[PDB]
Amino acid sequence: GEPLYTEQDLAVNGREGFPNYRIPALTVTPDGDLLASYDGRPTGIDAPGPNSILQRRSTDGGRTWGEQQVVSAGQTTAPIKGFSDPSYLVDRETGTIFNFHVYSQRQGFAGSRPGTDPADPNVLHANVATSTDGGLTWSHRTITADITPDPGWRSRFAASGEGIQLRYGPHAGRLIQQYTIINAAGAFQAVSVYSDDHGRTWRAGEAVGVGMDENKTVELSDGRVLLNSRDSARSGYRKVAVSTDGGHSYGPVTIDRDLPDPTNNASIIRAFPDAPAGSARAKVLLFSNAASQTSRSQGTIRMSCDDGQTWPVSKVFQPGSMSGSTLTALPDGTYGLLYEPGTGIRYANFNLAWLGGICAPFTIPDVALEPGQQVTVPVAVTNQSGIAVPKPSLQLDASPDWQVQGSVEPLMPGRQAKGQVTITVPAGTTPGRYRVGATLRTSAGNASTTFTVTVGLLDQARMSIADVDSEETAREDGRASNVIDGNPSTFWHTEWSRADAPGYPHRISLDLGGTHTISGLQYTRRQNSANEQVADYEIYTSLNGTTWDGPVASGRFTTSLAPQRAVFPARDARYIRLVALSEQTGHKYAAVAELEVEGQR
Ligand SMILES: CC(=O)N[C@H]1[C@H]([C@H](O)[C@H](O)CO)O[C@](O)(C(=O)O)C[C@@H]1O
Ligand code: NA
Repeated sequence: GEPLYTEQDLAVNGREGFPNYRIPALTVTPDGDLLASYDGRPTGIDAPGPNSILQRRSTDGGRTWGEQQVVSAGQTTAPIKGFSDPSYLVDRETGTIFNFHVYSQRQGFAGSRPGTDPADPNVLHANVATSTDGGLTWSHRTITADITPDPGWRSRFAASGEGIQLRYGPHAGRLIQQYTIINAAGAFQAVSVYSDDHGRTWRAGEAVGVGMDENKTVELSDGRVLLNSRDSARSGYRKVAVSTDGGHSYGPVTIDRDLPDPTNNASIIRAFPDAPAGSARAKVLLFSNAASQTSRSQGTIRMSCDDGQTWPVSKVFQPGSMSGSTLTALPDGTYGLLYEPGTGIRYANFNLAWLGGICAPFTIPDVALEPGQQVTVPVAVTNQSGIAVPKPSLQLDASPDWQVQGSVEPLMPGRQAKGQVTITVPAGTTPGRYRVGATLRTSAGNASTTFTVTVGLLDQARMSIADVDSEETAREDGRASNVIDGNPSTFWHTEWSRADAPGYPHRISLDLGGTHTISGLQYTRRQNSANEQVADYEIYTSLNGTTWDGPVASGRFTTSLAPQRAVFPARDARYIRLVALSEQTGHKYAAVAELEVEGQR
């Protein structure tokens, strides 16, 4: 295990006949050839851009690549046709290879109309190309009618990247390709499309979830099928669900907080696809996405050793731009990684020695303290490695003027290990919530986690709305309580859905749950609208809840998206009130995403 990481460009925007290349799919043929597929985009856009599905082949394990060839050719003139968003699926029992993609004419995903007739240009069709000669030549089929059991499903696309064939269970041999559909209610849902006859016929299973999008599946160590999805509702994380029936139907969808995502595609595969059911090796998954929540950047590989329950292991492969990626397992024990660096489509090859992980997921809880204080938090390491590590270390990534150190007891096979982290925060430090990184470093590899240190802010969990002048709840979720949920994506909104609703001034008052020394209020505006922004304000406080002292602070907030501080000399108070005197440009309504209170718990 000498570490290996290499890359090379396969398509470069503005070279070889297209101004833009995106949307990677990668597989290994029954004869060991690597196939890389992707869009060529004549007008640089998603469907219904007149796109082509392209393919390059490597016959030497990915070292060198042959000519760019056209699998499905778009038409830029009469009539306009596009083929976009490839996904490979190899039937390893028959040798047959499929490449799923859209067939667009007038409409893409958003515009597609109900119907399944291949001649209808108002439908985004579902196509599949089939090859029986290792991807040299292809025949083409439209399968929309076959995969549309509900005439309310007006639009669909196969998730680009690579589908799977089940190896375990009563449904062994089944081919599974994930799609996103839009139903008659307008929701985006995930669904598995599958074949039990080696691609002769395809059908849709039961749709799952809401706020879904491009999504992927993988067969777990016990033969359940794990679904991992882009979140069209923009949580900043991946969504997950599990099937016990070979991908036909799924349970409840949940967010996976250990998988940050900027709302984009990602890949998940078995590290050991031939490992037997129930084995340790069968539990190992690899994952690729952009780890940034704020841009398509910080492309990262992660590894789970427990069927995707935890993700102890991570390493950055692309610190810069990284706007799509797909993983495949190579015959030589390494992994291919076909991704978008911003320059087109790039092929990378890495091994597990490069990734450098140990299967030892660990936890550190979130902690609160005051500036000028120290606190110690416990560490719990679950050793899934099966080996002893006599001298593990813990390395923390925190503000450079803080003092942070930690330690962990030796790792033992099959056991939990304990540790600790002490944090000292200097006097004066600005109140806020501070993310802190932690890396378990061992001779056998590394694992990591993160936790939040809250400094100088009261506990929102003890706070409640004492009073508010107005709130919208009829047409949207504008609850006053939204200010104290720690989420900048949810907001208090004053009532707007009745004409008689009040205009300015507005007012929101918090019960802190108890009397505290306080010295500040932090305000965060509504993030996705500019027309209900607080401008002029006064802050008042109360020891007993009806008699208000103040203004203790006044001013005019800005249009900054970040927390804005209104500070005041320290005073004891059970209640704090924000009077919103005015809106930035005189609109009627007030919205606030967050309020936090600077004080001593
Ligand atoms: C058929 C189609 O439109 N595919 C496009 C998808 C969807 O539009 C989407 O995920 C729907 O919400 O978006 C991309 O992944 C994207 O965000 O860059 C590009 C991809 O080509
Ligand atoms: Na909020």
